[PDB]
Amino acid sequence: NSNICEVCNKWGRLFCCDTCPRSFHEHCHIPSVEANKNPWSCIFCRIKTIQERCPESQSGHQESEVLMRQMLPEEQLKCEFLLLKVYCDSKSCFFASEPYYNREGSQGPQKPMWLNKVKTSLNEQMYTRVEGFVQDMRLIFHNHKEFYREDKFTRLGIQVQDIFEKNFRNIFAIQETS
Ligand SMILES: [Zn+2]
Ligand SMILES: [Zn+2]
Ligand SMILES: [Zn+2]
Repeated sequence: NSNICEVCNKWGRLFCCDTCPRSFHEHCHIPSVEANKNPWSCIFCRIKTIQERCPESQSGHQESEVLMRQMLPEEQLKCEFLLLKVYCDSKSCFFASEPYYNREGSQGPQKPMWLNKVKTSLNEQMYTRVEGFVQDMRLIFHNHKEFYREDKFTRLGIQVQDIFEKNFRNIFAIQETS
């Protein structure tokens, strides 16, 4: 197994996947690494199994259809994995914890949002459809763009949103377009 966490790339108290060489800190994995379970399979392995059991699940889909799916176990897992893929980027640190807004010439957003809030919402089963999760994720970046206006720091939102969107298209097998 790897000697660093797959998400944050640090050593520490790591839990090792039994079906692949990845390792994780307890709370870097999503969901948090389960108490018992030997063997243990990580989220990457669990997603791969879904695909293998239903190869047709990789045929292209319309975003509008994906968003209306109810959050049954497989869609729950896919959203957890997509959230994890965002945390895998180091620029996610800017969006992880609760923001505050006091900048000359800007007003804070009406509905603040952050990664750890989405993480909690998923843990507590607060989303009934994929749309709920995707709307909160996109709102993180939209709030950032709006608040930072022409400061070059706005680009961090564009960057992390692009990681989100690329992974959303991959995980939910959105039909490729130009
Ligand atoms: Zn970690
Ligand atoms: Zn694994
Ligand atoms: Zn099948």
